[PDB]
Amino acid sequence: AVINTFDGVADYLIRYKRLPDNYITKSQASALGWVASKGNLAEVAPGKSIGGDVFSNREGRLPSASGRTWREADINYVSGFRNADRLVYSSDWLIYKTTDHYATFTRIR
Repeated sequence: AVINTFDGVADYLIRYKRLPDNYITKSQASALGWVASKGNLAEVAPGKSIGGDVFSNREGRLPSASGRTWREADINYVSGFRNADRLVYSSDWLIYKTTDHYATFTRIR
């Protein structure tokens, strides 16, 4: 509904098999007039964070076999600098969190 914590978003994933609806995509923010070069999101598109955008994984930091796909979503980002604390989950719903922007992950699963 308006959830944006590590446990909270992870819960929503596990439960409903989707993100919460408070996370729009980059494209949507951009349509609303957000610019990445410019300041924080909420300014231009309030009540919103980024999520549901692709993480890809080049098969290194998170596991991948056959062709496991990955998507990322913001954690705790209303105002300030751009999201960095983040959470990434796989298609088959193996979940990992980070505070360090994709240096090191930890499973929450």
